[PDB]
Amino acid sequence: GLVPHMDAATAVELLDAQPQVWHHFLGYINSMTLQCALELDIADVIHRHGHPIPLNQLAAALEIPQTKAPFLSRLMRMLVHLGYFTQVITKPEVLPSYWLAPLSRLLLKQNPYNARSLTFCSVHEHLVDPWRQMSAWLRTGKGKDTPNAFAFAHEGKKVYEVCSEDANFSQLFSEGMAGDSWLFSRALVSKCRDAFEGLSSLVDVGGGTGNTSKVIAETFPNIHCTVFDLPGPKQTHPNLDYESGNMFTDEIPHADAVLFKWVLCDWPDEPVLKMLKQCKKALTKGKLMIADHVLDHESCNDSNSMGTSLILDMLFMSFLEGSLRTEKQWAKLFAEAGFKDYKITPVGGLRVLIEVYP
Amino acid sequence: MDAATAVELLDAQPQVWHHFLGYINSMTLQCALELDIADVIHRHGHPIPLNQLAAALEIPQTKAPFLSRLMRMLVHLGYFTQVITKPLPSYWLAPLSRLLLKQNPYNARSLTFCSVHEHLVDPWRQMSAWLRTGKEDGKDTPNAFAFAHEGKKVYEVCSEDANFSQLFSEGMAGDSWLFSRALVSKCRDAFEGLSSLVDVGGGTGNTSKVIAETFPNIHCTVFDLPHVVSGPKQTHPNLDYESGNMFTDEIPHADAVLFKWVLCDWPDEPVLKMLKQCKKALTKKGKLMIADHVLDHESCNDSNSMGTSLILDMLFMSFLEGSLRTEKQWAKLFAEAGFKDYKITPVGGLRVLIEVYP
Repeated sequence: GLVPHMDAATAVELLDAQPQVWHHFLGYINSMTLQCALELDIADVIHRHGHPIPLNQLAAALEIPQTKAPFLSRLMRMLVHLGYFTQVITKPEVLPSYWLAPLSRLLLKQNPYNARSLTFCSVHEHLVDPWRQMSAWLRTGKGKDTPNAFAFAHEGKKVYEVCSEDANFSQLFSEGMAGDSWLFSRALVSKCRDAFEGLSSLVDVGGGTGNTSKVIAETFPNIHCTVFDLPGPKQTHPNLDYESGNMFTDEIPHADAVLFKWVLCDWPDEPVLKMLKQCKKALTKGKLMIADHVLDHESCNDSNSMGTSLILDMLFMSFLEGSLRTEKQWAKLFAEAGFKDYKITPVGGLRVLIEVYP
Repeated sequence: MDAATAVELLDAQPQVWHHFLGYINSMTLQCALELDIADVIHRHGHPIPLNQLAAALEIPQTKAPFLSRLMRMLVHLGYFTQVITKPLPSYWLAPLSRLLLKQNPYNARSLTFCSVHEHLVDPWRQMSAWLRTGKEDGKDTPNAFAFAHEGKKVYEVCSEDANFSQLFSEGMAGDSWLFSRALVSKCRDAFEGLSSLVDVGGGTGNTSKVIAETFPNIHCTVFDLPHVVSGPKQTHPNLDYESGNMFTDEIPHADAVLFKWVLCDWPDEPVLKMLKQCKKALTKKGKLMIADHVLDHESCNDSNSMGTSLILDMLFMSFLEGSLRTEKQWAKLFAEAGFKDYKITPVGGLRVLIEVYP
């Protein structure tokens, strides 16, 4: 096309704003550099070394040729900035030596709460690729429509059907959820001890391999926990058992409390409401325990926290059928379901406990 | 693990989630551009209700709730505002959106599109493999991009894809429009006494046009590839274009040789060879002017700026053959090329002017 006033001050201001936009559109660079660090097992190799490891020895351990060591050095500098590792220079005039920073605890294979599997599935082609059809999906009205962009880009298949076809992919989700449950459950029983006092039974809906219920049963020895979920080895405890079922179409086991941990956020209001109504009928009195996001809660309303919450809302919009609800949205569902009262107790990790009374 | 430790780790987890979900920022911004949200709101001329916005975007009313959530994300990112009308959201523009508007010659649309293009994203899935590739077996390539493109560098891929190539060209031109205006203001003294300047890699002349107009004694010559300078470009009686390859062809003679955001694309060996040629030419005394990143300069030292610089360093590692050099790295090149002095003056947009004297 043919070649198309502004004072210097305006130009400089705009020039200085530009890197903010660059930072946004290059967001995937963070995803991919972290994924590399995991593929290369960097944190585990550094940890194994037992003390700071010089660049040349790190490259050798990672099977990176010395000719590529300068590129590894730059990758490490990025990862240091992200907060995973540290670097120092112990040789005078450059050879850096690398060690672990506290955030790397979440990367280590040896830790049952590591975020490796969740990272691999979150940056997987299956989850990233549908975004290239998001605008087209948003513009599709009611024959070629699908519940979400993911299905739009997967010949109409929801994530659950794709998981049934891709065992490796499926395994990443399962492992990622289990890892989060390991950590979240331990915070939950500490932060919300009062919510478990007086209970003799609890049903953990969508409880999978039982990481959440295991910790509940260990912490509160008088609570009989039942994991209720659809058909690796499950956690064992004398007060922990398992029942199979579909939470949407099958009757939920009876208990003093019904727990939904990071489950209701996956689904839209219509099936959630129907399910809550079933719970209300059943619990009449026990209570509903929802361990999930309250988007606008005071405990997670700082700018960084909100940023990550909204990123999750976008993620969920793309490949699930849910969202992060505000308190107002939660309260409306509870009222329409026939519940009378609720109480919110902060836990952490952008999430809270909601106790709901019928 | 005690409860305090579990809570601490749980509260650190969202930082990791935010890293691996970085691509969500890239994809939501790309959606905003594909849908032309900024331009549509701008044309509306005042804040626009959600339903009217959906219609203007050709999004069916049934999908308005999803648009609302996308807008909430984009408001958080800083592109739009939600204007409160009652104690149906209405949306307006925020200052950052100036960089998204098609009518602005400095908009970042083309740079966004090419940066998040599959050509640039996909090679990251082979970055670990490329880092582990040695020279021996003969499968090696200069970067991950070529590794993932059957050995082709970005320039060859551009030569094969005109639409893709145009994105890069437009992207660079947009930045030059803003950067040049800052440059001639913040570094006015650097242009004193010059009668000629060669703008090496000066593309369609946005930088040289501003120099030529601001400093009437300076005859400006843009030196770039033949195909780059055969089409529409900035014109001025004291501006002309010469074609050639800066590595293999003699750079035109001038009082100053300017490299604006060019040297960062290339590694030390060819850059040094070229700088030596410049030192010889400039003492046949002229000066070298490098408008580029000094990674550790105070003007880009803050955490946000450093984060963006390091992300650019990764981007450049993946699809170019360059890097963002520290002052130490620049000074070493200048010394080896035979230069005797330098001066660094900040400009903006993460970049500075380095004047280098023989």
